[PDB]
Formats: sequence, structure tokens, C-alpha cells
Amino acid sequence: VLTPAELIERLEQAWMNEKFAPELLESKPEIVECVMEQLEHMEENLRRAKREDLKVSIHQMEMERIRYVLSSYLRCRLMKIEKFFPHVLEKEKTRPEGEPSSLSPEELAFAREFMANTESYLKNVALKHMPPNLQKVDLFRAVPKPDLDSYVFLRVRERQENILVEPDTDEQRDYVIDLEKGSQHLIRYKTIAPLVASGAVQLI
Amino acid sequence: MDAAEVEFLAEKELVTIIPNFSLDKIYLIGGDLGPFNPGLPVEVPLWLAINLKQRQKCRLLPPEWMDVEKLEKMRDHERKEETFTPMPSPYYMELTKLLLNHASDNIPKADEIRTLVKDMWDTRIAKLRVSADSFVRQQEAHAKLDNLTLMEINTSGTFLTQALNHMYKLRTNLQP
Amino acid sequence: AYFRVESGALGPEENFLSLDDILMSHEKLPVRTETAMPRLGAFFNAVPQGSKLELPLWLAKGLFDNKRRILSVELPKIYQEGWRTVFSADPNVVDLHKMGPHFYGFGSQLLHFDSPENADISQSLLQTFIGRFRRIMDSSQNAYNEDTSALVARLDEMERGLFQTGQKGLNDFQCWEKGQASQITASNLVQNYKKR
Amino acid sequence: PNALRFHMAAEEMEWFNNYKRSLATYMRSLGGDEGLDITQDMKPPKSLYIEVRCLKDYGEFEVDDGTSVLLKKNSQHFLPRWKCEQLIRQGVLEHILS
Amino acid sequence: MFVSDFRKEFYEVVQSQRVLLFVASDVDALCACKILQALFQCDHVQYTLVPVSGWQELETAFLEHKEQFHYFILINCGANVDLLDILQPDEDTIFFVCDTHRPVNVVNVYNDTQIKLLIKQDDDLEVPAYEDIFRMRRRQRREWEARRRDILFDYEQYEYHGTSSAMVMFELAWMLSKDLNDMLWWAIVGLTDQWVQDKITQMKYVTDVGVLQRHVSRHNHRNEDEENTLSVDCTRISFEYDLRLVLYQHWSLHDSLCNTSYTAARFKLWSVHGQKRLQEFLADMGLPLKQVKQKFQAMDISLKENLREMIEESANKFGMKDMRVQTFSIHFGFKHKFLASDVVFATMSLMESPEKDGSGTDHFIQALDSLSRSNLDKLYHGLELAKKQLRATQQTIASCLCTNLVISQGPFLYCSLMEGTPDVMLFSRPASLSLLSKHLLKSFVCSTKNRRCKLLPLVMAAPLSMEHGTVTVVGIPPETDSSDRKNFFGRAFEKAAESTSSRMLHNHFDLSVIELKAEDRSKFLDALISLLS
Repeated sequence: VLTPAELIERLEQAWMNEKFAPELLESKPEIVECVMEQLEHMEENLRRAKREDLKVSIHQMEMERIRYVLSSYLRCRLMKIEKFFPHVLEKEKTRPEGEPSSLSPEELAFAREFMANTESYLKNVALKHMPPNLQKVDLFRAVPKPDLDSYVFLRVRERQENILVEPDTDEQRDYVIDLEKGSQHLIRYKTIAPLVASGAVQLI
Repeated sequence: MDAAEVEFLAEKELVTIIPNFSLDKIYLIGGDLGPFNPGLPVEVPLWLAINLKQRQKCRLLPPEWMDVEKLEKMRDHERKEETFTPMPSPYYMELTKLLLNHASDNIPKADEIRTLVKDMWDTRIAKLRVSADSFVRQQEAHAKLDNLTLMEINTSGTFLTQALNHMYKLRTNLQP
Repeated sequence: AYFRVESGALGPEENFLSLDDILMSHEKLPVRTETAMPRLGAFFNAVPQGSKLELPLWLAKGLFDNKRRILSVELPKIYQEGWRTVFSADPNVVDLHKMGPHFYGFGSQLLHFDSPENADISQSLLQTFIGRFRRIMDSSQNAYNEDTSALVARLDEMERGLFQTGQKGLNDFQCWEKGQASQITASNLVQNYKKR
Repeated sequence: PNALRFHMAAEEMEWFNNYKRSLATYMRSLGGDEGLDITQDMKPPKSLYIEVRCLKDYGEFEVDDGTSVLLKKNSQHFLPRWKCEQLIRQGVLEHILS
Repeated sequence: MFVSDFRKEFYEVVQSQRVLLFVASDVDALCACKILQALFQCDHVQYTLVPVSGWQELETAFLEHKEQFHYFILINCGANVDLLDILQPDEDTIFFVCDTHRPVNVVNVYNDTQIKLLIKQDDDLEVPAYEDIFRMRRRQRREWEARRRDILFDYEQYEYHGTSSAMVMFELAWMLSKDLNDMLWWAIVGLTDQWVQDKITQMKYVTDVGVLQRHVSRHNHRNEDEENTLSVDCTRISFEYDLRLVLYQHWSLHDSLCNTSYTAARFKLWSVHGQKRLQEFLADMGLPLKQVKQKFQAMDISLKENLREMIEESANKFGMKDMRVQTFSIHFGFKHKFLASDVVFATMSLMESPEKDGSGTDHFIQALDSLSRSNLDKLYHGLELAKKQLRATQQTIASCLCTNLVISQGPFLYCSLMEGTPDVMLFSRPASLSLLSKHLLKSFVCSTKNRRCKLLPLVMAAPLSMEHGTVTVVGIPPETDSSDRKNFFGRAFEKAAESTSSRMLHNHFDLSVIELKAEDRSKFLDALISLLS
């Protein structure tokens, strides 16, 4: 079991990773549930305290900071879900059992509702009035996919060796580098995405 | 990320204050904050320090590195070298701004400190500009930027990354 | 919280829902007709074989096939050797706004027609971008609270996006340093709705 | 606002209502009770209380269930930030920094 | 009743509640509100601040808020009237009153539960005893009633002002150990506002200047190395023995000399020989004309070294002995330096601005914002407006004195502004009219020959509304170097209107400013004459 301070540390780490990643990252139900529970317990405890105290104000300020971080993180995830909904749903549909999910159940319900609402609107406003063979729009092709070739700044948390930098399509130009702990690099996201997933690097 | 959020991150750094009130140990989710006793020093996060100062409850103490001699040596070293040198704090610019804007009455020689921090900032920004120009002109695929702070990266990061994305797409046009 | 669908013109295919891409593909492109085209003579009744026409890029892309059955495509003068040599001399003085607002996006999509000059078009587009980067970066990050009409006059659509990003970064830091970044303000849309 | 409603088509209004319902459901599902309304807390917090000035007449505004305050133009109130954020974002209140 | 302990009876009582602030429209009230706001925001006190400009506005606001609040603080209003009768509150409501107006109404003085006066008991207050004013029949009861009538009439004859409310608030802040330098500056500005408007005597001003000098020394006195290491961005307040000239550091010395009522009145600059006298004064100084006509900041530094002493000496030669006044200045940054009277004039000009695009509650908000160092641009804008207002005042004074518009009735002087006057619009608002009337009386007393007319008070009228035919009427007491600054025109006006049955409105918090139906005017005046002669 994590200490509460470590829990807030992981919350901030996920916040920044989601803020800079070009795609929807992996869901973290434990972090969200634990943080919400911590906020609820702190609110209850403060309800037992007197209003005039300095301690109550300090506790409230800390809770405000935690709440802001959680809200911003969830907003970022929701924006990504709305931007790429067909592809998010497709990835979730065909996921292997062992592999971790990128959607919480509630996010999944939200995404399904978003897709159905948008499709029904498009059908009812224009597509039903088009010629019979033009009535189907494949939303999978109409909505752009995440661009995984984006450049990101990262800080190394755990040393990594033999990372393959590919400057272009030509193989002969590709070379290899080392990532040392504490070092900071600017590199394409596609090369280092598994390291973001495992926690070896932090996106800044 | 915007500058307000980098400042939010910077506000988690620990500083020392002398309170004029008494309070028992506080069990914050982030971590315990020791008992507060009038006239005695105690370590707290920067956000709480600024709040207590604004409410006339504490007096702030400058960090150890906020010293004119040390800062002058650091500025000279930064000007002499070619890469980025390690900074006294990962949020030196934000800490300087907040502390000197809110507690200059508590920090002697605040004007000199501000000027030295400004000198360091200007030198490092110029080094980052040279790095970006070299990245684009020489057509690099990767770069190393050690000892560079979050605020420095955030000042021009979006522009550089967007330019690099466009340049990569232009470099990979001919691949079918 | 409003983010239009972004351009995909520099990639292998353009984005279906991108307004910029639709406007870019509206632009014309010289073609030569390789087959008689009945019942469309009114719009250009048959169009004779070998006729020379200007078609929108989307229409040319639709009719084009690698074996050149319906039509063959010719490059606009802007992407031919004569202008490529002018670009190499000094790419900073050419007005890419007048020579096609979507200069890079249009040139990128021309590579779909498998011209013998594909390698030269590609190399020219890259060098032009590299040769213009420093000026774009400097002007965007150092023109503060000033008139920029002369600084963006010659930039194309893709470059104007970078310039706006650079100005945004400069403005945000200036606001933070002056202490204006902490006030809670009316949303951007509310300001443009109720005060414009 | 009705001004904005005027531009939308009826089908667009139906889409907006459906989206609003879905967002409310998701926000309700996050926490034990009432969940978390992630439409608030749009900027990092600085102070627990703030000073607000009324930019227009708005009438009664509930501070706590027991007590309300009348919003009339050019009056000033010292209030918790989380109760004023929404009205500030709508252009009803202005945040005064001194 | 009076409050003895401001910490225990007022601030600790209010700290835990929600409070409503009614703030009047004068600079001293604004400074008091600033100090109180700083204190409340330190302690997370939920407060509502409502600007009010007159009795009708206050009554309307109270009606709007009486249900939602139980604690009200009135700043510079409510002490001279029977508040419980005007407001008709509930028995549980409590009114804290921090008001400079005197005398205090007897009903307010002797209320145990609802009226609490934040007034120092050391002030000039001679309240009648409870028995004589609150309680064989012909022998005693009628005698007691007649005596009460006499004592009440004597007690409520003259209107004056007590200690500044900003100073009371600063004393409260010092008691709480929450007093900062900004609070001290606000207190100084409040006292200077009292001085600039002739609300207090010279002796009281000097006494309060000494009181504030002690606080300034406590807050700003440090040794040489401490001064060396202290950042230039920290505010510094200094006691100064400076000049009476108005805004002279933000204007040219020539313009300041021409537009300061003191020098302008003594040189008779509205006359043709006054300009020659001013030229003689400048020649006696040795200041080149081109230098004195240049902006003070751009003037050559060599002339500034001993400017105050040389000006004092030359003025002494020319019959002005009061060129130098004890005041304060505030410095911050490299650039920003202000004298207290400059801030007072800028705030007044922001509040009484003639730009009618913005309402008066809008003009109040601008004035209140200007007092914060974050809104420095507003302060500079107010300085420009003050320059314009001073020029307009001098032009109006010249027009009044040259045309012999100040005519002496028997007991008082009468001057009336007409709609044909160019700048009349700038003086329709009551505060501007009052200040103009005081400046005009000073100029007239300096420039008249008749000895009797020098010892008379002044009554001044100006048009208010051309729709309703209303005129604003102000009355001010005689202008003398040792004047007690006490005014009897409020009761005289109320007694004239009652005897003549005119249509008068009392809306200003001062009883010497009234609104009258123009047609009644003539009639009114005769009664007033008969009443004062």
C-alpha cells in the first residue's frame, strides 16, 4: 500500500505524462480512487474541527491543490477521448485480456455515448438526405489518428541502454544512444513510448 | 503546460519561516509540518510560506543559495561554459520571483540577487536558442539538454516541438 | 476549449475533416486530358482528347491513376526548376503567402502524382523550410506588443501557425512575470461574445 | 444564453443536451457522493478567498444554504474562490487584485 | 453608546460574522475602508462593501440588505442623525459607526444595544447629560421641557469634524499588531484630506501630524547599512517640511504658483497687476523664467538644491508667512514619489470627475482602485484630472471676482453661478461646489477693501437640474487664520425652509449642503437673512 505522499507523487507524474503525451495513456484506477477517498476522509475530519482554526484553512488549501491536479488530469483524458473517440473505442474493443486498458469503465461509457450521439446527429441532419450509396460515412477513416511521431522532452528516472534513434526512413542513418539517470532529452515519442508506460522516463 | 502550472510545481519546494503563532503538528496528505513555535525556524512548502506571509503570520528566510557571493560565482561559471550548468534549484527563477516579490523586506540585497538571477536567465535562454538553431540547421534527430529547468524548457518548447514535427514530416515525404 | 481538426497535408494523406486541407485542395492544377470525355463539354458536348485544362487538386487526385488513363498532371511553375533555383539563392526573400497560401501542404500533396521530379520537389521543400526557420523563430519570439503585419506578410499558412505559437509563448511568459497570470478572468469565448 | 441558442439548429440543441447529460453522468460517477465536477478548478489555486466586484445586476446568490447575498453592480464581496469561479468565467463577477 | 475597547467590543465581535460596509464618498472614508479591508482580508472575514453617496442611497441599500445581515459598519456617515429612526431596523441588528461628523446625535450616544460609535472619547465632545434631555407640572415638567429645548438647540447649532476615520482604523490595526506601511500611508492620506478641505483647524492638524510622525519613525527608521541593503521597491515614508504649492512636482513651478489658491489669492493673479507682482516674486528668487515655466522634473537640478528655503524667504518678503507646511511623502521604485496632498487631489479628482460616461458609483470605484499601488496608472490619470480641475477653479474665481458677483447681504455674502458660466458643469456636484466656495471666499477675503465683508460667511448656489429647476446651495463660515472651522448653516437652512415652506432636500451627509427649488430660492434667502440678522 502506498503512503499518501507517494500517491500524490504518482498523481503528479501521471498528470504531466498525460499533459505531454500525444495519445491516451493507460488508465490508473487505483490513483484516482485513492485520491478521491483521501479527499473525502479529509473533508469529514475537517467537519469535526472548529471553523476559526488556522489548521482548517491550511488543510483546505492543500485539498484545493490536490483537487486541481486531479481535475486537470481527468480533463486532459476526456479531451483526448473526445478527439479520437473511434480509435479509442476500436483499441478497447480488440484489447487482449492481459494487456492493461486505456479507459476506465466510466470513460468507456462516456465514449460510447459520445460516438452514438455524434453518429445519430450526422445521420439525422445530412446523411439521410444524401443519395442512397453515399449514406454511410466510416468514422474510423474520417477522424484523424494520434500522431505518434511528435517530439517530446523527457527526464530519465531509471538508466536505459541501447535506445535506437532513427533520424529518417533510411536505416543506415539510424544509431544508438544511452539514457543516464537524471539526464534530459528531446526525442520523438514513438521511440520511447514503452519507457513512458513502464515509468523509466517522465515527460516534461 | 503554461507558466502558472510551472509555478504551481515550484510552489512545492521547501523553505524556512519564523512564525509568530503557536500551532501543533499538522498531518497534511503531502506530509507532516512540524510544530510551529513563535521565534523558531520551521520548514514548510513555498505556497504555505507565501500565504502565511501575506496574512502577517511569519517572516521568511532566504535560501542558502540566495547569497550574492555564491550567485556571482554561479553567473560567472554559467557565462564561461558552453552547455547548461547545474542550477541551485530546479525552480530558481520562480523561487526568486515569488520570494523577492513577497518578502523583499526579509531578504537583504534583494536587488542584487534579482539582477544576478536575471543575468543567469538571459545566458541560459541564449544557450537554448543556439541549441534550437543547431538542431534545425544540422538536421538532428535527438538532443541532450542536461541541467535545464522546467521553466526554461516551457518558455519556447511548444514552438520548437511543432517546428521539429513539421521538419520530420518534410524529411519523410518520399517513403511510400 | 475549441480545437479545430488539424491539417494533415504534410503526411501521406490529408485529413478528411480539416478545413485547411479542403481549402488547400480547392486550388487548381494544370492537366492534359488523355481520353475523350463526353457529356462534360459544357463545363470546359465532349472534351477532346489532348485538351489542356486546370482542375482542382481534389478532382485531379480523384481521376488520376498511375498508368495515366484519364489525364496526366503537370507541375505548377512554382514547383519547377526555374523557381526551385530562386529558392536556393535565398529562401527568406520569397513571398510564400502570394505564391500559394498552403505552399508546403500543396507541394507535399503533389508527390502523389509520381513525377520524375519528385526527389527534387521533396528536397526543395525541406531546404526552404530549413533556410527560413531562424527568421521565423526570431521574429515570432521577439516581436512583443508590436505590429506584426510586416513580419507575417510573406509567411505561408503553415509558417503563420508556427509564428502564432511563438507569439503565444512570448506573451505567456511576459504575463507571468508582470503578475497578470494569477487573476481569474472571463473565458476567451465569453470575451469575444459579450465584448465584441 | 438565448443569444447563443438562437444560432444553433434544433438538431444541434438535441446533440448539446445529450452531451450535457453524458458529461453530468460521468462527473457523478467519479466519487462516493456527487462525484467531482471537473468543469471547476480551471486554473491553479492561489488563495482560499478572493475579492469580487459585480459587473452587472444579478440578484440573490447563495453563499451557504442558510445565507445568500444580493449581487448588485459595483458592490464588492470577499468570498471563497470555489463559489465565485463560475460567475467570474461567465462575466458576471470581476476578480479584484490589490 | 461609545465603544471603549476597539479590539474586544468591535473587531473580535465582528471577526466571526458576515458584515456589511457602507462607505461614504470622501477620501478619508476611502482610506478608512482600505485599512479595514486589509485587516478583514488578513483574517478571512466575509464582508460586503456598498458605496453610498447620500441618505436616500443609504436607506435604499439598507432596505435591500436588512434581511441578510446582522452587523453593519458605517464609515463617515450616520453619526449626526438618529439612525434608528431613519433606518427602522430590527432589535437584533447592530450598527458600528466610524464617522467624523459632529456633533453626535444624542439618541445615538445613549443607545445601549444597537448603536456602537467607533469614536475616540478624547475628541472635542460636550454631550448633554442624560437627565436634562431624557425623562407642579407647570412648575417642574414645563420648566424641564423648556430647558431641554434650550440645551438641545445650543448643542446642535454648529457642525464640525473630529478625528479622521483612517487614523482610527490605523489605531485599531496597531492594537492588533497588523499595521503595515500601506496602512500608515492611508492614515496619512486621510488626515491630509481633512486638512485640504478645511475640515479641521491648524492646531489639530499639527497635533495629528506629530502623532503620525511617531508611527513613521517607528516604521521607517533604520541604520545606514540597513538602508543600504533594503530594496528600493519597499515603500519609504518620510516626514517633510514642504511647500503649500499644489502638485508642483508633477507640474511646472509657474503653473503651480498660478493655480494654488494660496499664492493665487495673495498675488491677485485674476488682476492685471497680479501678473507683474508674480514676475517681481520670481525675479526676487533669481529663477529664470524659462526654467520655472519648464516641467519641474526637467528643470535644472542646480535650482532645486535650496528651493524650499529660497521660496520661503522670498514669500516672507512678499507677505506670505505660511508657505511651508508639515506633511509626508512616499517613495517607491526608482521613479515613484508622491506628497500626501498630491494623492488627496488625485483621488478627489477621480471621484468628482465630470466625464459622465461613467456613473458616480463608477467614479467611486475608480477612486478606490487608485489608492492601491497595483493601479498606479489610475493615480497618474487622477493627477492630470486634478490639474484640469484646478485651472477650472481659478477661471471661475476670476469670473466671479471681476464681475462683482459676490454681493453682501446684511449677515452673509451671496454668490450665485449661472448657466451661462462656461465651466458651471464642473461645479454642479456638491463636493466640487463646496471646495470652490471655500477657495472663492479665501480669494475674496484677500482681494476686498471693505473691512466688514472680510468677517462674513458665504452662501453659494449653483444649478443642479434644468429639468426640475433645482439648485444646490452651500454655506461656509468666515475665513480666518484661527477659525474653529465650525458651521451653523445647516440648522439655519432647516429653520428658514420651515418658516417659509420651501421645498428643500437634505441628501448630503453634511447638513450645510441642500437642494432647493429654484423658484423658492428668492423667498428662502429673505428668511435666511431675517434669521441671521
